[PDB]
Amino acid sequence: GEADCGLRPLFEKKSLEDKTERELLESYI
Amino acid sequence: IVEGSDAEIGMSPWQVMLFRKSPQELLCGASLISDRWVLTAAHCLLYPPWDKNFTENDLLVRIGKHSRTRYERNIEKISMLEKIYIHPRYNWRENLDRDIALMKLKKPVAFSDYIHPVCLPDRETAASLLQAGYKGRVTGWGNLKEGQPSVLQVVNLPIVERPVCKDSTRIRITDNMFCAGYKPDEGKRGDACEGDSGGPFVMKSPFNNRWYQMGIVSWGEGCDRDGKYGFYTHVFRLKKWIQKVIDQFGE
Amino acid sequence: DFEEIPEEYL
Ligand SMILES: COc1cc(C)c(S(=O)(=O)NC[C@@H](O)[C@H](Cc2ccccc2)NCc2cccc(Cl)c2)c(C)c1C
Ligand code: NA
Repeated sequence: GEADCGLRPLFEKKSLEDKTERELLESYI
Repeated sequence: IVEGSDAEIGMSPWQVMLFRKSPQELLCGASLISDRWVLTAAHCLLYPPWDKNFTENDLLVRIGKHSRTRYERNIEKISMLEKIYIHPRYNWRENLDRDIALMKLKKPVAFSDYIHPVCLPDRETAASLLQAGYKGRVTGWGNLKEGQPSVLQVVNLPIVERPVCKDSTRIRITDNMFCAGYKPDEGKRGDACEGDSGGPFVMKSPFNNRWYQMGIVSWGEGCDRDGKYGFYTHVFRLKKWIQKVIDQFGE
Repeated sequence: DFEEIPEEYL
């Protein structure tokens, strides 16, 4: 794929988390 | 999106609006997977039973958007289509098997804070994350109930066990689909709805912190009904076709 | 229903 894919400028690139991404992580048991 | 919430700014920078030229209207969602390729559902472009057969010139893609209706000056970019590619085995007659299509843009779109491609999964990311109970995220500007949103909506939904998907419907379910949504017992709700089709079902890899597009909003019977689930095109299963079209027709 | 987009795009 592309080198920078799936890394969001306003979130991952700046190390900010969106308000519900943690709901996804918590489901990956 | 039913029972979702407003997206944050820059939350889904790969989200694309499929926009009809005349009359000016939202057709579907879509996703940006490189500077010149946009992924969507075949049925957004081709559905003979309802006399839908768009050509390149019927359509625009609007990238970088948040508001549904507003022209987002200095933020969104609007792109014309060079070429449409519908999966040759898209089953519009029976069950929307292989509900996938690619659109090549006339020119590359410039990436920004609001415009950025999503990853496509490898076999291992799919094996690892496409599991019942695991949550993905669906975004779109589609209907709020089976009115319309001011801004991009977001909902997180769990992948559902395959026997449960099958038993929820009379439609024949194939290996190129998965379903997602909460059960009636589970006490949370949410679903895609009309206008959301062709948009992405994404998951954030806990391994490399990257968002992968695992599904494409494909179909449901109603929106947010109890005992029903939304059905998504299984993107990894169709990835050979994706690469074939891009290798062949990409520059 | 939608805000008119610039004419160039049409
Ligand atoms: C050809 O196979 C189908 C065709 C139609 C036309 C329908 S339907 O009953 O009309 N529902 C689909 C429709 O509501 C849309 C998708 C669509 C739109 C136009 C043409 C074809 C399909 N569903 C959007 C949606 C709602 C809730 C959840 C999700 Cl994931 C998607 C269904 C289920 C199947 C299997
Ligand atoms: Na549902």
